[PDB]
Amino acid sequence: HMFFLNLKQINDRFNTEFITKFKEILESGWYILGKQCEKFENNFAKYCGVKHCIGVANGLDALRLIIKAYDFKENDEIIVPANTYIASILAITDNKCKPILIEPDINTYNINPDLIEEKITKKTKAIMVVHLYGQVCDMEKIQLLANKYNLKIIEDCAQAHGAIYKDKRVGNLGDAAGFSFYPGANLGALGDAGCICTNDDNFASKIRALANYGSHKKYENLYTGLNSRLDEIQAAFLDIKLKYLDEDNNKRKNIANFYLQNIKNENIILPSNKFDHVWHLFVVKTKLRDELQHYLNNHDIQTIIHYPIPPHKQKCYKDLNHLKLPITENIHQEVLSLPISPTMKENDFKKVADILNKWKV
Amino acid sequence: GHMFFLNLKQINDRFNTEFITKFKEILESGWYILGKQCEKFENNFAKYCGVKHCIGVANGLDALRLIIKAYDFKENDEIIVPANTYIASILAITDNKCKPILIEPDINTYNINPDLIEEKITKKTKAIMVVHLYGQVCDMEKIQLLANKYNLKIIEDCAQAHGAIYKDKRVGNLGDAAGFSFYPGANLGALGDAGCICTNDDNFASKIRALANYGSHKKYENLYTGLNSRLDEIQAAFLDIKLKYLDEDNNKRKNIANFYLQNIKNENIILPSNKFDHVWHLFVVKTKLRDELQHYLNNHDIQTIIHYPIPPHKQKCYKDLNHLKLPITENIHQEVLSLPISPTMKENDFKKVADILNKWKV
Ligand SMILES: Cc1ncc(COP(=O)(O)O)c(/C=N/[C@H]2[C@@H](O)[C@@H](C)O[C@H](OP(=O)(O)OP(=O)(O)OC[C@H]3O[C@@H](n4cc(C)c(=O)[nH]c4=O)C[C@@H]3O)[C@@H]2O)c1O
Ligand SMILES: Cc1ncc(COP(=O)(O)O)c(/C=N/[C@H]2[C@@H](O)[C@@H](C)O[C@H](OP(=O)(O)OP(=O)(O)OC[C@H]3O[C@@H](n4cc(C)c(=O)[nH]c4=O)C[C@@H]3O)[C@@H]2O)c1O
Ligand SMILES: [Cl-]
Ligand code: NA
Repeated sequence: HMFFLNLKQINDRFNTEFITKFKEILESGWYILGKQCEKFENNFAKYCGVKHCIGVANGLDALRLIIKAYDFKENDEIIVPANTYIASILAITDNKCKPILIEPDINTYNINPDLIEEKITKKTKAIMVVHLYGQVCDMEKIQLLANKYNLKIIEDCAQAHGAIYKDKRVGNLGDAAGFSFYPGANLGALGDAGCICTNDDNFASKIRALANYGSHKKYENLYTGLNSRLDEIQAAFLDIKLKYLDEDNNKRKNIANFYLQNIKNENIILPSNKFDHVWHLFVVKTKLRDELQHYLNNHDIQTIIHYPIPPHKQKCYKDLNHLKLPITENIHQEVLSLPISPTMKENDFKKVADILNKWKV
Repeated sequence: GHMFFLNLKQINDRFNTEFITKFKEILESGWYILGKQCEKFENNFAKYCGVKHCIGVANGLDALRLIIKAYDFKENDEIIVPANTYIASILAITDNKCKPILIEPDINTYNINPDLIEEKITKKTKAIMVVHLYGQVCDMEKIQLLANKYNLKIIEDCAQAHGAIYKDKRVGNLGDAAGFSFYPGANLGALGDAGCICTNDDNFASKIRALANYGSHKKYENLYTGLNSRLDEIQAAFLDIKLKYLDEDNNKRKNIANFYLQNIKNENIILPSNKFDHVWHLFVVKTKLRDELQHYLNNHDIQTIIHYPIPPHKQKCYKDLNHLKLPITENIHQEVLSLPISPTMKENDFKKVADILNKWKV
């Protein structure tokens, strides 16, 4: 079977250095908040063009912490795309803020900036942008609304490592940014991992303390914090792979281009890349989505849906189930992700295209 | 020749070849989260604690936070807890919008004084969190009775007390649910952050598994508003390797602690004589001249750490508790200092600690 995402193929490239670094860490006797974390932070901050990177435990923790650090009041509002992955929302509700869900543009799969302002109220305190599937969101009007209404901009960068907008990288487009380095991310760890990026010295220092039980200095707790740290081992593996991240994204770009140039099937709506797209996911759209996934599985092609139930329709968010979000709803009914990975072989991506072209429904 | 407080390199060096072997196994698998290593570790740790269910999670604070979250308590519900525990025990309560009710310890065990608990029970009380502090199991008998009398949950914080035994059961199996840290300095320590939740209750275990996986029990679906709190395959594997030697290692710590208890004799030092089973995560001595003694031991090339010098109610993050009068707690925090102990600690190292203490005239 062709895997959706063959992480062994992706990581095998680095095994020798993974084992060297692991042995270096064993020799150091230091496994938490050490030289590897510092090195990776400094390199990832450089990569994103930001002053400060704080290694944390995962992408949801990254968001949760950013919101926490802003000390919003219970029920304050955070504008967010309605079609993002549920963890973007969980971060908001975990802080007892209210998610205000906005429809995406069908031609980007990202928040439609034109639909935000109408939803801003006295309680709105932040906009969470999500660079979904790999494509950076059009920030122009979002930044204008943030300045106009005194809103924080929070970036969810879990799916768009390295994507660029004008002169900047995702991670440097708002006030603070959360990354996942979950193993399937464009920069993936060998375990759970994440980070927070910002230019604000004071916010950075708060965040560090907050992710370390609320302790800035040994023995002392300035805040009621969490334990959300990036392990030395994972920092070291990330730093190894970071050197190849733009290359790996360019290998995705190549595959996505092959798909775009070769899949010709009237039942399939292909993704476009209006702005920079690092192609974490290659998302097609069809009225016969389940049929297509079954067909592809018959042809030994593994696929995953991102995503078939939207946050507002989840059982955990019963109070949202009534919201009318037909664009988001229709997307969740229609999308399927095609295998794409930096290391994916030409014969595999050729086969995917050929089998999709043969789909006659 | 500086004696390190806890020489983890020396603790872990015994397992290096095994660690590397398993790491390469995991690379071969291409599975790094929620895999075979986690399942295997959980199964073994559950057997070790004598419980039905072990759920690996990201760290010990998360473990406690998830337990409390799983019980779905009302805002401002009360959780009885020792006043002298590590702050993380409290953070787990307040993060869940519950109210901690701080109970003085017994001066001679450093654990919650069970005889002070009932007077603080109210209609809002939902649970007692017991903490097995420093490695000493709490005297659970009265605590379990009380919990039954008032229909309260017992939550164990087992971060410092891996493998200790109260009568016929292990820590982990002494309440309704138990949180463990496997922070690297723990008696069973990982090589990064790690924890677990132990319980006998099937529904509680499944609910915890979902709550630690975004709230998701089934791919694509979220039953609860959860969090991401998982035990990496690599840390599970490392923990499984060391779990085979944990009872041996704990008994080695007992040997060294009993050396200290029997060989240190100084009128300025109160030794931690144990009233119940103790696995000696920390060996805590107590003196009126604590800062003086730490400087004395540093001068003699012996590194110590304090557990702890500021109690939770006096921290800046808990300004609304700073007023509470907890004199036993406050006194302990002024007077405690931890001595180096470990299962690999060299004879000449512990003998030097004892001798240098015996020489201290203050
Ligand atoms: C009762 C109770 N409940 C819940 C919790 C929360 O559990 P966690 O969320 O898993 O931390 C704790 C945690 N309790 C721990 C932790 O929260 C920890 C960070 O702080 C204290 O422990 P301590 O002050 O001894 O920790 P440390 O960082 O100084 O490490 C101990 C020694 O080991 C050495 N070392 C350490 C590291 C990390 C290394 O890589 N290499 C190395 O050689 C350095 C030190 O000499 C607490 O007692 C607790 O005690
Ligand atoms: C927009 C946004 N914001 C915040 C977050 C929260 O970030 P975290 O808290 O770090 O997860 C996410 C996470 N987003 C991710 C994650 O939450 C993740 C668990 O679930 C989805 O991703 P997906 O359905 O693709 O994940 P998956 O587990 O199926 O793995 C992808 C593939 O990789 C293969 N695999 C996976 C693993 C773990 C392995 O060891 N070996 C292996 O071969 C199996 C699959 O074929 C989400 O899109 C997000 O998309
Ligand atoms: Cl067919
Ligand atoms: Na972790």
